Amino acid sequence: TKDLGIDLGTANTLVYVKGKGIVLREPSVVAIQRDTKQIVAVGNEAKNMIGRTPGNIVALRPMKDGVIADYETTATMMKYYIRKAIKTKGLFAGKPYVMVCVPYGITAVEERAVIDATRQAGARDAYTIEEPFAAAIGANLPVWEPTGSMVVDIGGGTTEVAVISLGGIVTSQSIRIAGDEMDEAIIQYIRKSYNLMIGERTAEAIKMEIGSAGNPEGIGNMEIRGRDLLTGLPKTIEISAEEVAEALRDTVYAIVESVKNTLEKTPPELAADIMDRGIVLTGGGALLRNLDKVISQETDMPVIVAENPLDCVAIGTGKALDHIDLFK
Ligand SMILES: Nc1ncnc2c1ncn2[C@@H]1O[C@H](COP(=O)(O)OP(=O)(O)OP(=O)(O)O)[C@@H](O)[C@H]1O
Repeated sequence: TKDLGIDLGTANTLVYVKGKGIVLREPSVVAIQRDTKQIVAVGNEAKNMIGRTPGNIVALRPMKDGVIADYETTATMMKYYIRKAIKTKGLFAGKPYVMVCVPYGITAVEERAVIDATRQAGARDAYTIEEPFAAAIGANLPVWEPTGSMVVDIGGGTTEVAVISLGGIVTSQSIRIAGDEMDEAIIQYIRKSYNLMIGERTAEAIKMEIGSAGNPEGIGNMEIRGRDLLTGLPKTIEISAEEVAEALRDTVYAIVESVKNTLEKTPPELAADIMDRGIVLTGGGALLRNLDKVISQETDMPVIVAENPLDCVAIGTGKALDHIDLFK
């Protein structure tokens, strides 16, 4: 019987097996029959279904923009990801134990729902770890010592800020402001400034290539193709990093404010530890050009992007399987 940690992200799902490490990296996507709502495929299998299936099948991210997925969706996705990860040719394989990463502050009712869905999906039993703690373990922070640590996980739908000390979360804030809203800010900006409509792929490409959080000087320029909203015809334009930084500015400073505010609620001595140690960013949204510089300047604090920021949460969920009792 294997032991799994699962990060069912708003954009990316990762499964970690004790002993092996991360074995699965697939988008958090479902293929749904538009009229019956039936989920017909998950993950990569959902991707393999679209364009190849007669019915009105649609690929959707159930947690886009940090929306909480309902019970049935959660249990259907979990069942796919659990089955795919423990796929070994053999016998005498018991139902796995599963650590599920969850948001900070989940109500006891919601937590029971996650556990129930995860057992329903095939787990012998399921446990939870709060995401900022998973993230801090995966970023090699000293979560068990008395010193203050700070982590900021920016994903697709959610940013989570947490000061950690002595094996617990001391102060924490979660906002639905992250990679999806950054993409939407770019789409809206081009829509108002150029009466042009671009899709999510293009907004993502724009954000990765010339997106930036602070001074955009020297980042350059991009040619992008979209649809003219007056004529309906494809149309190509030129956008500057200055424009993109301007489009992102309010999203960035919502994130910066969450960091500042959390620090301002934290016990002063844990803050001074953080000032010495530094803030660690995790999640794919931490890769936004110069976000680490901006947060450092607005807090007068060191800021480091953790190595492999897209895996920290999943690694931390995996290492929690070494001391399961501490999460029961
Ligand atoms: N180079 C980059 N610059 C900016 N954003 C990036 C970059 N690479 C990836 N991202 C963003 O990171 C996000 C995905 O990160 P991640 O997988 O950590 O999110 P998530 O699935 O919501 O995670 P979780 O729910 O576990 O916190 C996407 O919004 C993506 O656009």
